[PDB]
Amino acid sequence: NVEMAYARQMYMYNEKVVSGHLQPSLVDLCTEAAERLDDKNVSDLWVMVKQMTDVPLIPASDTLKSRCSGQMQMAFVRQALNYLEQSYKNYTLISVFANLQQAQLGGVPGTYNLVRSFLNIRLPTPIPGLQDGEIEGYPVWALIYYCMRCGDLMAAQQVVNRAQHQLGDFKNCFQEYIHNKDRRLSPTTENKLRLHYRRAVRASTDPYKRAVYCIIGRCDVSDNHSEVADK
Amino acid sequence: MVSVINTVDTSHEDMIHDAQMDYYGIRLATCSSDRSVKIFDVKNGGQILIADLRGHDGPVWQVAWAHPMYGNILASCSYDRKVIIWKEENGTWEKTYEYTGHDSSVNSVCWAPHDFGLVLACGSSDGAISILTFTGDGPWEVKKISNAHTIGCNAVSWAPSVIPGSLVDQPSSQKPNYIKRFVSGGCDNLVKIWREEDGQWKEDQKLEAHSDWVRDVAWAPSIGLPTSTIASCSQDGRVYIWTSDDAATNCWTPKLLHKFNDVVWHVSWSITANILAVSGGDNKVTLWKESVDGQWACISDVNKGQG
Amino acid sequence: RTVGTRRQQELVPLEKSVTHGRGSLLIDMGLFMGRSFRVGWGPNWTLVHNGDSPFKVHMEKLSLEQKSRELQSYLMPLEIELKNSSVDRSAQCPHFKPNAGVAAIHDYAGWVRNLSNEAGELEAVVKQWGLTWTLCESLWGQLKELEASLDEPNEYVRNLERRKAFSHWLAHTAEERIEEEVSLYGPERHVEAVFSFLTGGRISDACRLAQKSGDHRLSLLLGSQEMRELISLQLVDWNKLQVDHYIQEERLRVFCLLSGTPVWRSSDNRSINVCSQLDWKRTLAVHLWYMLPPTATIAQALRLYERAFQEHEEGEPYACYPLPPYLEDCSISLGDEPSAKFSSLQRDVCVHLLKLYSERQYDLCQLLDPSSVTPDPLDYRLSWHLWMVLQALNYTHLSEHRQGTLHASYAAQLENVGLWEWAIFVLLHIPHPHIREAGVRELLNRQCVVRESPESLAKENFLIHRLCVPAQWVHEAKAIRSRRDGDRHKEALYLLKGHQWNPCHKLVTRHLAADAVINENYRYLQSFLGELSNPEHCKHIQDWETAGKVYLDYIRVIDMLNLIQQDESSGCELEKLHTKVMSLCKWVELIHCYTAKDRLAQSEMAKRVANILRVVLSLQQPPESMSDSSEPRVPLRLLAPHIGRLPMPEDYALEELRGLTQSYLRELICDS
Repeated sequence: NVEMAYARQMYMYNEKVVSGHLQPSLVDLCTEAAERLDDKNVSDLWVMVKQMTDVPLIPASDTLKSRCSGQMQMAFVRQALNYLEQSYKNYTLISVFANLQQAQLGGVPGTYNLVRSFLNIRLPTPIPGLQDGEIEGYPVWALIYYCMRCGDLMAAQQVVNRAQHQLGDFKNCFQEYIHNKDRRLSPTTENKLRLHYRRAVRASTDPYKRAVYCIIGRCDVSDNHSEVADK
Repeated sequence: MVSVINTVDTSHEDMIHDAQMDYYGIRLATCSSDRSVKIFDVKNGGQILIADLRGHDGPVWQVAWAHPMYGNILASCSYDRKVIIWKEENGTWEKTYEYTGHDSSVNSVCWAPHDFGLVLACGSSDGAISILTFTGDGPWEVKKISNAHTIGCNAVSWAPSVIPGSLVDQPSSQKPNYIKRFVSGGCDNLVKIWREEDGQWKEDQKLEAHSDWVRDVAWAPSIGLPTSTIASCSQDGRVYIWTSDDAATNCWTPKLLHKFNDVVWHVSWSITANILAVSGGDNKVTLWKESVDGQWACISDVNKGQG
Repeated sequence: RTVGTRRQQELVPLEKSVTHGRGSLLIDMGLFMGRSFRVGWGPNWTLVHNGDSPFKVHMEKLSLEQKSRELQSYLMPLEIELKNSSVDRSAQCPHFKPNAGVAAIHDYAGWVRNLSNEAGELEAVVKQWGLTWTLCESLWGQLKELEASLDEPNEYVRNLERRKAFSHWLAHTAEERIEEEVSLYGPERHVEAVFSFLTGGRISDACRLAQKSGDHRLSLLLGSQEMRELISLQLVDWNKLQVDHYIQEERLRVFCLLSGTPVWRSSDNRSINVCSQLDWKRTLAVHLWYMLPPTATIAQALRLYERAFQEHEEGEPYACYPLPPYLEDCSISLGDEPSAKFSSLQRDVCVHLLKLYSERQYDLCQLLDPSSVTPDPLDYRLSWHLWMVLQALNYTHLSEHRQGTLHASYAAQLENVGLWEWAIFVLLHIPHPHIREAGVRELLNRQCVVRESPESLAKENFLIHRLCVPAQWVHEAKAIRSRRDGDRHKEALYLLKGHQWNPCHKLVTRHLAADAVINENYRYLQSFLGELSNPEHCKHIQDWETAGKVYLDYIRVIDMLNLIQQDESSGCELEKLHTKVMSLCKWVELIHCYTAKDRLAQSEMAKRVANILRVVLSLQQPPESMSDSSEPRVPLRLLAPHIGRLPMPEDYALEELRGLTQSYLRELICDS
């Protein structure tokens, strides 16, 4: 039944190609076939295929040169990050709606409040050794980390603006990171951030602080941050 | 909904916490805060108390009938930290075994499929699970799973007896090595699946979807489908249906059945129709059935007082 | 005194919030949670509940509250289905599979063409199923048509002949409600009763009706070409010139019906819709006759009709949505929200079947939802026989899980009423051998009966001689049925015609042998031990040697002794009786009566045997008429040795041993 569902999509695709019509996306036809099979793993697979294939198609004569281009490699990593961020935002949403009494979602929509309510589930007890204070009883670095993990850099910037007096120069680095299309610091700001990381942040007791600096500064690539990145 | 049948005056002095019919539906066991286990022989109408079993020092939480191939055996568990095995011989009910190996209230008892032997699972508020085995010769053997749940175990339910590869040709005389499994629900918000391997019980899976104490867990009986189904209910007012389509993948997917406005206390499967009975803190019993599109629909709402 | 206070036995009305903040304390929740009820339902729909002079718990039966009694009808259908059944025999779990995709459509259409003989009294309990099964006959009929082909089939003829058959079905679906309508539209209206006569043709009489008030226009017309296309061009032209600004009111709707346009935005800016006030079924028929050529295909008629209730970027949706024949009354008011609601609505079977004519991909998981036909999400009926016909007409895209569930639900229903072996026939089609095996054994162990009766023996002979079930398995179920409760009587008999190369022996020995010796019922014991004593069964019985020999021999010795003695007391059997008895001394020596009664019975038997042996020896070794009274000078050392190794209680057995010793001493004195 699965092979027949796809063979029908191949027929419909080829019929449109042969008739000289606008070539349908084979990804969309196969995603529509997968949604009819009621297999969640196959649906999640085609959502991933759709996200990773949404890249600027260059009519290159040579597929290898196109795929190995720095622009195309950067497009794939951007789509993989967007997929993982959306997946985690949906996981955060489902986890909060499954635990509404503990989560205390409140009445104000947005990723910032969703992450606060997720922290009531994931951090029910104060973890000793968190740094740079709390916003409304929630740890600053945990809020920044989970807003970034959900792909909502604007919700993370709201946290950074509220904690601006504790975070110092990090605010300016984080503002530069958000305004860059590639989520990149300038080589000067990045080297300043890496030097600050090695001197002070690497020895921090706060695992969320370490992870956020390692992400933005692209440093300590040997550390897996298993205290905050467990999956 | 169903036509009215007999009314049984149980002559009790408190709330019946739980009630179970025997295998042939000729007897009803009941247990209460009054520390008694009462047995009624309700055959062809005619309510009839046949035994008042006293042996617990606290409220009795759950009762479980054994398979009739071992005779008329009933288990009970209590706040007094004991599990009692009652047996009828020649119409007389006696305490044939007492297990006191838990440090806190024993909240749930469930007999294994009779293919496995005479095996009882017991879940306690000490966070442990005990498996009592009777071999026919000598005392009951005990396998205790210490720290099964971090705070306490509220419910235990056995998996159906499935022969691995029942569609594979085998000799006329042979022993079917059953995969013995059961599910437990605890105060750590986890539903946990257990497997016997080399005579030891191991945690096979953790199922994470409840946000508060799991109150009850029920493994659906095998209707000859490969899909294994578990129901769980919680203090968070949610009921989840957990499905696993392939016994080899061990992949369990949660589906939210419903979210009640109050606590859900018990979940129980119908033997023949895959109907879930759900008992809520709202004093209602709701019946649920899966439709052909895989949606779950409420097929009846039973209120206290419409009889 | 002798009066009483008066126990308030309410599970308290509704105090709550106090104890509730009290429990908000999370230090303890097991007492918080004693209050409610851990109650679940059980097998055969036995419902267990704890809800409401007295005040406590009620436990009220809850089987099926819908269609509880409805036997005769399924009896005819089910008989038909299994008579059309076929049988597979290669494994100990047999396998049913329908006869290859044929004749079921004519069995079902023939069956409802018998229920029509008494369907009059029933209201809306067959017409829905009649519509569905006659649609299935019109579409994938795919059956006899008075030789539809006497010689050879040409696909144009085959498809035109299906358009004749489906046109005769559509006319017959409309014919009742059209003679209701023709009784109401009183004299007269050529802009209404003329329209309804056309929505179900029968043009024969539509002409006699023009006689009175019908125009020439219609008596002349009562198959062309684009003649009607020039009627259309004429219309286009009045339009471009506003030539029809003043004209007959819905006479225009009737004229456009003769010329298929069939929704028209007039120069008044009126939307003259021909299709409104109809059902999707007549709306598609109007497309098949009047909007399209007299030669075309149905998948194209279906897809145009679906893109006619579906909207356009310039056009009002002009066909009615295909609702099930019930929900019609409550057409959801689509207040600025049509599509988002349509993406949740069932659509009656007939369109799912007209697709499966067309195509091979659309979802069998929608088409078999039983709230299409009715809406009680319980009984399927139609679903199971439709699944067998869909399996006959090929189609294998359905998941096994949904097969297992559909068979489990109809087997659970059958029981809900309380049924039997045709549920076994339905299960015998499941492709998984050990699940077919386990389900049939478990169902037998629920429902089989240890009172044997004409109803039990009818179901049992049907199971064995129709469904190919066995004799020993039912007896084993009866044995289980006794042990868990009773008895001592039927369990032994039902286990009998069931080998117990170990358990049988066990039980028999520890009970029936002691009582049959007390009552001396050797016969009833002689079957089970005779049948276990076969040279192939002796190889496999633990303790066989021991006990077999034991009891068999007791009985045998007695019998042989008596009979032979009388008879003529032949020597050779007497040699073999001596051989058996002399060995049996050294076997009664070893009885291991591990329990009480064991020893009880042991004693009993030793006693009786000894008595019998005495009496038998009486006339035994030859009364010596010729000798000085048969003096027993000869003494046997083996008998004395066997007595020493003989095991029994120190009282009576040793007293007997002492008497034997005294006899031996007397023999020694005689020898002296």
